[PDB]
Amino acid sequence: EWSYTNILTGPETWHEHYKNMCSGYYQSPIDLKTDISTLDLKLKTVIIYRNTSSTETTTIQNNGHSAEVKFPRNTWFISFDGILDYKYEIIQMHFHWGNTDDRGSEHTIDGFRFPLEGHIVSFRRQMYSSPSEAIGRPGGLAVLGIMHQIVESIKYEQTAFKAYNNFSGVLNSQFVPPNNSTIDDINLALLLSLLNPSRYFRYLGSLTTPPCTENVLWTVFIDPVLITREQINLFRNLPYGSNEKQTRMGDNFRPIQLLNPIDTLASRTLYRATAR
Amino acid sequence: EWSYTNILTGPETWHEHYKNMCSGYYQSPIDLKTDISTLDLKLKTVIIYRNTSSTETTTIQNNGHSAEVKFPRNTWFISFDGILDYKYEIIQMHFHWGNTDDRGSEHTIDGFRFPLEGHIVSFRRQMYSSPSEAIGRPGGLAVLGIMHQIVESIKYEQTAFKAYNNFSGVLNSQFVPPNNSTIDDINLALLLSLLNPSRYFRYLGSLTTPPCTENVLWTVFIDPVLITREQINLFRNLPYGSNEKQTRMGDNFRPIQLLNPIDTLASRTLYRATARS
Ligand SMILES: NS(=O)(=O)c1ccc(CCNC(=S)N2CC(=O)N3CCc4ccccc4[C@H]3C2)cc1
Ligand SMILES: NS(=O)(=O)c1ccc(CCNC(=S)N2CC(=O)N3CCc4ccccc4[C@H]3C2)cc1
Ligand SMILES: *[C@@H]1O[C@H](CO)[C@@H](O)[C@H](O)[C@H]1NC(C)=O
Ligand SMILES: *[C@@H]1O[C@H](CO)[C@@H](O)[C@H](O)[C@H]1NC(C)=O
Ligand SMILES: [Zn+2]
Ligand SMILES: [Zn+2]
Repeated sequence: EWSYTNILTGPETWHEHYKNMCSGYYQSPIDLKTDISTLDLKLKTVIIYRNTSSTETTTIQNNGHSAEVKFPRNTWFISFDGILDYKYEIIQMHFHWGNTDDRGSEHTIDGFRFPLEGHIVSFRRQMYSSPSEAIGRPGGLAVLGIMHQIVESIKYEQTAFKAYNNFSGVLNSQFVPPNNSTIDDINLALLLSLLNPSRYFRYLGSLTTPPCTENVLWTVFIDPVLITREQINLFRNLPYGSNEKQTRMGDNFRPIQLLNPIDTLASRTLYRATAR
Repeated sequence: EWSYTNILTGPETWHEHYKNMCSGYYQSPIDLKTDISTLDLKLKTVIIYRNTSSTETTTIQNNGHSAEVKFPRNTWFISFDGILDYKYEIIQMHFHWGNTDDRGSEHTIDGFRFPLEGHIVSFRRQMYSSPSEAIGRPGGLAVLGIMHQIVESIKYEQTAFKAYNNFSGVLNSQFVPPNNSTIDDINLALLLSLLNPSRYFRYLGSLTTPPCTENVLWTVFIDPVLITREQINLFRNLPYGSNEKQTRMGDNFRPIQLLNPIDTLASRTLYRATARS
C-alpha cells in the first residue's frame, strides 16, 4: 500500500499512512548543504571488505519499487574505524533513478540532483545478531549513498557497472516484479575505489521508504562514480509493480525532507568528513 | 628549439635534438596497463598539504607550450608516507590538452586518452635544497598526474575549476606568451579530494618535454576529476608560441613511450596502488 507515482499511495501520503515513522522530524533524504554542515576531522575513511571464505551466491530482485541486490549473510562489511572486525554487515544494495538524466537521486548536494543514487544497506552487527533484529531497532542501520554521474567518454572497466559486473546482463523489460535472478558477485571494494572514500556527508536519519524508520546512520559520498547513458537506460527498461501509475520504473525517489522541521524537540546537525 | 606541431622541431625529433635524455629507455608518458602492472600494497595514500604561514602570491604564465602555474617556495608539499615533514615541495602545475575532447592526456590508461592531464611538479627537498639543484640531478623530481573528464551535468563547485578558482579568468585569447599574471592560490588539497588519492599507477620515468630528464618519480591517479566542455574550451583559447605551426594551443602532448624499449639495459616495472582493504 505504498508507491512513488500513484497519488493515492504516493510519498505525499506516507506521513498519514505510516505515521510511525514517516511523520517524524529525523527524516531522509535531505539537501546536503556544504556551507551549513560541520566539518568533523575525527570521521575516518570508509572501508568496504569481504569475507574471502564466503561462497554463497548474490541475487537481484525487481521488488516493484527498485532494483535490489541481496547479498548473502556474513560476506560484505563496512568499517568506519579502520578495524576489520565486522561491526557493520551489508545486506543489500538498491537504486534510485529518474525518468530523465537531470534527476533521480534521493539526496541532493547544494540542491543538485544526480541521475542515480545507490544505497548500500548494512546492520550494526556490533550490537544486533541479525538484520531482522536490527531493521526495526534503535541505531540498527547504516546506509552508504553513492552518487553516479553520466559521462560520454569512458572505458567500461572504469565505470561503476564494472564493479556491478553489469548485473550479469539481467536488467531488461522481462525482469518483472517480484522476480529475482542469481548474478555474479558485486565488487563493492572496486566501487568504493572509484570515488574518494574520505570525503562524505554524515547525519542521523531514516529509511527513505515506508515505514521511514529513524534508525539510519547516513554516509553520502560527495564525489560521484561514473556511468554511461546506455547504463542508466538499463534501469529504465525495468517495469514498475502494479500498485504504480507509471509503467516503466523511474522517479523512484522520495522528496527532500528538512534537516530540522519546526516540531523537532532536539535539532540534528549535518557533518562532513575529508582526508587527513 | 622544440615544439609539438612543427614537424621540423616536434616530438619525433627530440631523440636527435636532445639525446640527453630524450633518447633514453626510461621515458614518459607510457600506457598505464592495469593487467600488466604489479599491485604494491606498501604504496600509501598521497597527501597534499599547505604551509598556512605562506602569504606569497601564485602566478600563471602562457610559456608558449602550456598554461603553467608557478607556486611560491615553501608553500605546497606532497607526502607519500603520511608524515608532514616537507620531503617533497611543489614548484608548479601545468596542463596538456587536445584540439578535440577525445584526446589531450600524455598518459593513457589501458589505451584510453582523457581530454586534459594536469602535472603537479615537486622536488625531493628531503635530498636537494632548491628546485634548481633538483631539476637536473638523479632522483630530483616527483610529478603527480591528474586526469580530467568532461561531464554535461555538474555544479561549478564540484568541478576541478573550483579548486583552480577558474585560474582568475586568465584563460582567454588575449593571454599571449610569455605573459604571466597573478592568480588566486590553487586549492591543491581540494583538487586531490575530487578523486581517490589511494588509487594510482607508480613508476620511474622522465620529463615529458625536452630535455626529457630521467629523474621523475611518477604517480598517475586512476580516477579523473570532472570538468565541463566550457572549461576545456577555455584552454583551447590560448595561443601557441611562434615555434608552433598551429595557432591555437592544443595537442600539446608527447606521444606514448614504451615501458621497456628493446635497447633497455635494465627493465623498469609499472606499479599500482589501492586503499588498505
Ligand atoms: N532507501 S533506503 O536505503 O533508505 C532503505 C529503505 C528501506 C529498507 C528496507 C529494509 N528491509 C530489508 S533490507 N529487509 C526486510 C526484512 O524484514 N528483513 C528481515 C529478514 C531478513 C533476513 C535476511 C536478510 C535480510 C532480511 C531483511 C530484509 C532499507 C533501506
Ligand atoms: N611535462 S612534465 O610534467 O613531465 C615536466 C616537464 C618539464 C618541466 C620543467 C622543469 N623546469 C622548471 S619547473 N623550472 C626551470 C628552472 O630553471 N627552475 C630553476 C629555478 C626555479 C626556482 C624556483 C621555482 C622554479 C624553478 C625552476 C623552474 C617540469 C615537468
Ligand atoms: C550489460 O547488460 C545488458 C543487458 O541488461 C547488455 O545488453 C549489455 O551488452 C551488457 N554489457 C556488457 C556485458 O558489457
Ligand atoms: C612556511 O612559511 C614561512 C614564512 O613564509 C617560512 O619562513 C617557513 O620556512 C615555511 N615552512 C617550510 C617548511 O618551508
Ligand atoms: Zn534507498
Ligand atoms: Zn607536463
